[PDB]
Amino acid sequence: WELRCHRLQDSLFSSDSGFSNYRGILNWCVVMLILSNARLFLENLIKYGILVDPIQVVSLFLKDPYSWPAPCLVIAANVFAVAAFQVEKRLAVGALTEQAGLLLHVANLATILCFPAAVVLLVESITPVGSLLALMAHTILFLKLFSYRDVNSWCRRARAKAASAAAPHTVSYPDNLTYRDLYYFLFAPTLCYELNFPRSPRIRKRFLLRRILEMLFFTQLQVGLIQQWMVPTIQNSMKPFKDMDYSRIIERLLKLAVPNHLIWLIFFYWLFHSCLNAVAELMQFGDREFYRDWWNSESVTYFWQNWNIPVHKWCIRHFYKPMLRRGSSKWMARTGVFLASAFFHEYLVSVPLRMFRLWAFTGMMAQIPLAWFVGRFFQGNYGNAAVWLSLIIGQPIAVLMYVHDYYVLNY
Amino acid sequence: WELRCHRLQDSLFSSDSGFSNYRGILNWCVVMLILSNARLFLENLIKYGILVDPIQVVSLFLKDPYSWPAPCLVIAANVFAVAAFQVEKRLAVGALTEQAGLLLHVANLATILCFPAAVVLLVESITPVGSLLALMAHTILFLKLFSYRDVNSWCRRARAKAASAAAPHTVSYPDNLTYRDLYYFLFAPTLCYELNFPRSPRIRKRFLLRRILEMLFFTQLQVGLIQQWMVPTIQNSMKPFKDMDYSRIIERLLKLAVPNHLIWLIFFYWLFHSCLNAVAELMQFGDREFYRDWWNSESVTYFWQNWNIPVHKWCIRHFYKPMLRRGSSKWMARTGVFLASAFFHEYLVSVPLRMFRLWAFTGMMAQIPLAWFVGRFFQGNYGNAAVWLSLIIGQPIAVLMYVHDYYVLNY
Ligand SMILES: CCCCCCCC/C=C/CCCCCCCC(=O)SCCNC(=O)CCNC(=O)[C@H](O)C(C)(C)COP(=O)(O)OP(=O)(O)OC[C@H]1O[C@@H](n2cnc3c(N)ncnc32)[C@H](O)[C@@H]1OP(=O)(O)O
Ligand SMILES: CCCCCCCC/C=C\CCCCCCCC(=O)SCCNC(=O)CCNC(=O)[C@H](O)C(C)(C)COP(=O)(O)OP(=O)(O)OC[C@H]1O[C@@H](n2cnc3c(N)ncnc32)[C@H](O)[C@@H]1OP(=O)(O)O
Ligand SMILES: CCCCCCCC/C=C/CCCCCCCC(=O)O[C@H](COC(=O)CCCCCCCCCCCCCCC)COP(=O)(O)OCCN
Ligand SMILES: CCCCCCCC/C=C\CCCCCCCC(=O)O[C@H](COC(=O)CCCCCCCCCCCCCCC)COP(=O)(O)OCCN
Ligand SMILES: CCCCCCCC/C=C\CCCCCCCC(=O)O[C@H](COC(=O)CCCCCCCCCCCCCCC)COP(=O)(O)OCCN
Ligand SMILES: CCCCCCCC/C=C\CCCCCCCC(=O)O[C@H](COC(=O)CCCCCCCCCCCCCCC)COP(=O)(O)OCCN
Repeated sequence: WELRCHRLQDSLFSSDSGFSNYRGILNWCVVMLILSNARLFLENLIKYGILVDPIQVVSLFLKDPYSWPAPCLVIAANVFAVAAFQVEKRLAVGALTEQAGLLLHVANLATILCFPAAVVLLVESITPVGSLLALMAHTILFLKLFSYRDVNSWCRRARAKAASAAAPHTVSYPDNLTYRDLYYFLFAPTLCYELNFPRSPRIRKRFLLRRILEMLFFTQLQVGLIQQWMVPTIQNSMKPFKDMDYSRIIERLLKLAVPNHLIWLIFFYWLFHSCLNAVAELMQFGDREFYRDWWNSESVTYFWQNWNIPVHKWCIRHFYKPMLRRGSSKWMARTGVFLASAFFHEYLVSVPLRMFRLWAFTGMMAQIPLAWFVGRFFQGNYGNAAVWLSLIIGQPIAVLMYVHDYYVLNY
Repeated sequence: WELRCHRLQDSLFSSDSGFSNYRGILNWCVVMLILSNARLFLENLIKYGILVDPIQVVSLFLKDPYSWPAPCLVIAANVFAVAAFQVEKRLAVGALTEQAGLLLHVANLATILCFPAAVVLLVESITPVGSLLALMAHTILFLKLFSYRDVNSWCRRARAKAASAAAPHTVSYPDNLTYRDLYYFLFAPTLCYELNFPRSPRIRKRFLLRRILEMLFFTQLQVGLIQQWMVPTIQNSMKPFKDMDYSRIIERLLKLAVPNHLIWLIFFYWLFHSCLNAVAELMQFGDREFYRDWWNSESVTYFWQNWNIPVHKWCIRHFYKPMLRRGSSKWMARTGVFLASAFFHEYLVSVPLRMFRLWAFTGMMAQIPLAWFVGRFFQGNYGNAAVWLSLIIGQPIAVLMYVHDYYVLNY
């Protein structure tokens, strides 16, 4: 008799094998990055490890509040973060009938956006990477206060209706309107409010240390990137894109499309994993699903929903499902989310740098002519390559243009 | 009522999430390699696409057989590949009682190894990368003829015993001793013989073309590697390792440990996937399991069994299980496989370069002091980093030493 030892199978790397267990290409990345930067990092963590006075700068800011206006705006955000809580406590019981409460919420939410978009423009002494750290706070606060309105209104209407008729600290409606949990919400790494968030058992000092080291390593890595690889390429030709021709633009962009993409990947891993896990660890949060696998995204429409899960499940719950419930024309809703995304794009990248060329708008617009294209022609492990190319020459380029035209006009 | 939207989960990159679906970090590798070399490759495929006369070189070899001794040896291998088949056909029916047949097989298998190990040493006009392409053929032929002996002997004893008492072309014992299937075995990408191999339906011109392009791209890539990154680093200090001190050796090795590892990874993907899939495609083979996931190998003992599956399932069937069945002391068998692996190492890397420093033997020996260490201390996504480090500063270094000491002594 014969019992065969050769089955009929496929190589693990092959397209039609369906293996998908490459956790270890990832550790190769980590090991190589560490072997290549684990002396420059140990030297920079010394030369900047005692020469940053992390306690004297707060006293120098206390020495003058009107200088350094960026932390001034960040602390000023509490005015809105408290006015909204005050509206909630007002209509929590008997005051401020839903009409007035809703109009007050709309006014407060509008001023959260319109106040820094005015301060950072008029006030001159503000820095671009310091203006961004006020706008990326006054949009997160706006997105959080939107849902803080919505969840409470929904639960309050539910209690109003239940007025027409537990032990495991599951906080009911009115008992969640304390300052402590509002603040815990604001710092929590999520944009969708919810009574009695999940919690994690402990703090896990090890995990927090590893995440802090990831942040301190990746910021140093991409500073190395910006200084060595991308500033020389720019100042070899300090001609700003605002006047160059659509033929020289591309010639000069191909020399930056790769380093740009690399610093964007490093931004993602530094921000959406390491920083948000440090936050969600200190304040025991436990959810920690900030991104799905956007990398193996066979089509771009699937990539748009899996990086930055917080924003996407905020959309799908407070912008999409509400405006399909009491509405229709779902394509109009997809358009609405595209327009809101374009507004926040052109508000976060164009306001701090005071440019309004509306390049990022063309970048967001040219995604649909690319989305339908990739979803129509490519499939599988070539649709994934189409998405990976779109992430190189697509949207991040439309921010590289702004930062290039700014660095050129000033150095 | 409240139905929560925040579960209690972990980030996909985190150690304790168990995601393992990173097919798309891999396509990122492919896309980046292609964007970075997809002009140099299109230029080199032209400058060498018509200036290689792929039909005149066979006529120049026919013009003189004693010059170019490497293809002479490769074609001479058929003497043994036919003597073994003749022994099989002899004792297939009535001649050559098992004693004589076994002794003839032992003699032929010994001369397969001892003949080129003598020709390439004495004959002077032979080149190192041309001597390697005769030794890596006379060991594959030896390993194949071993199992060609064993399978046939086992089936023949089975027929002898069945003498003490179908339709789907399942070839029985004696009808598999034709020249056609012996040759099909020799070129088949496997080292373990088996009557009626699996088969694939068609040839799939697309797949064959993609594999050929992978070969032509990766060889060009690693020639770029050897020329740009590693030859300058060597000829900045042309002092051969044979006399340098154990303190300067390491100082000079750290400048090559990464490029070496990169060309070894490229060797793996060029050889164990692309070339073997091209072969297994032309001759419709269908098995195509030439490697398991050796990358996510949490311990080195698991890496030793999952790269190069052909050799491992040859060991486990013709060297390991036979010598545990009629034997014992399994640790002695693990030692035996280590010793055979060391012999083929020091036979394939040391004979073509005529060096016998027995460095690769220390490299193979220092794996067990490393194997037990990694398996004892590290676990999980840090054991995988231990394995990835062992693959950088471990065995491949012990071949880089040979090739360095050879390139230095000659250029
Ligand atoms: C001008 C300049 C110069 C020009 C250029 C010139 C160039 C010239 C130079 C050019 C360079 C050339 C350089 C060449 C370099 C390469 C040469 C090499 O080094 S080739 C190395 C090949 N190495 C191997 O193939 C691996 C060795 N073999 C293996 O790994 C085997 O698979 C082996 C024998 C080790 C198998 O062992 P186990 O890994 O299975 O371990 P166990 O403990 O023995 O397993 C046996 C039993 O253990 C149990 N077991 C094992 N793991 C278990 C588990 N996880 N759970 C439960 N039971 C388990 C099972 O019951 C298993 O059973 P059951 O064998 O079926 O009877
Ligand atoms: C030297 C000076 C330097 C100084 C520095 C300078 C500083 C400045 C520089 C730089 C700073 C950086 C500034 C710029 C940064 C970048 C800015 C941005 O880009 S802003 C981010 C954009 N983020 C988004 O836009 C998220 C996008 N989110 C989404 O798109 C959504 O998730 C959305 C609405 C698309 C979700 O929808 P869907 O993808 O599911 O679409 P649908 O079809 O509506 O899904 C709904 C229903 O569809 C069905 N459906 C969909 N897919 C299905 C399937 N596969 N099978 C079956 N049914 C399916 C299901 O039934 C689903 O239902 P059900 O409502 O969820 O319960
Ligand atoms: C006009 C230029 C044409 C391309 C010339 C350069 C590339 C030549 C060959 C390179 C080696 C790779 C061959 C094609 C891919 C084979 C593997 C493959 O399918 O990769 C797939 C992923 O890779 C791709 O899809 C890559 C496709 C090409 C992407 C880029 C094409 C447009 C840009 C090319 C020129 C760029 C110039 C840039 C100048 C600044 C999936 O991988 P797998 O799991 O290994 O699949 C095995 C088969 N099921
Ligand atoms: C030789 C001249 C040097 C000039 C100075 C520059 C030196 C530094 C150059 C390049 C370093 C940055 C290149 C990689 C950028 C991507 C970083 C990255 O891995 O982003 C990842 C985020 O992106 C993704 O997950 C999706 C895409 C991943 C693609 C693979 C990224 C790693 C590539 C490594 C390249 C090889 C080493 C380079 C240095 C020798 C985070 O992964 P991780 O940290 O490896 O894994 C976490 C495990 N807990
Ligand atoms: C003899 C001189 C010794 C000098 C000191 C040792 C070298 C220090 C080097 C780097 C320290 C800073 C590393 C920053 C990035 C750390 C990332 C990290 O811890 O990743 C962890 C994973 O780590 C790894 O995969 C490997 C980490 C160890 C790599 C090997 C380091 C020691 C060996 C090389 C040291 C010498 C390098 C320079 C040689 C010229 C967490 O992984 P995950 O998959 O993202 O998540 C699971 C748990 N969340
Ligand atoms: C910007 C210049 C290119 C940098 C690209 C990033 C660094 C290299 C990228 C990825 C390396 C990932 C290593 C994972 C090792 C896993 C084991 C293994 O055998 O991996 C396979 C083999 O990996 C490799 O062949 C990659 C090894 C590193 C090659 C590095 C070459 C650097 C060349 C730089 C050229 C720059 C421009 C020069 C202009 C003169 C994965 O291969 P694949 O082609 O993705 O096959 C899939 C086909 N569907």
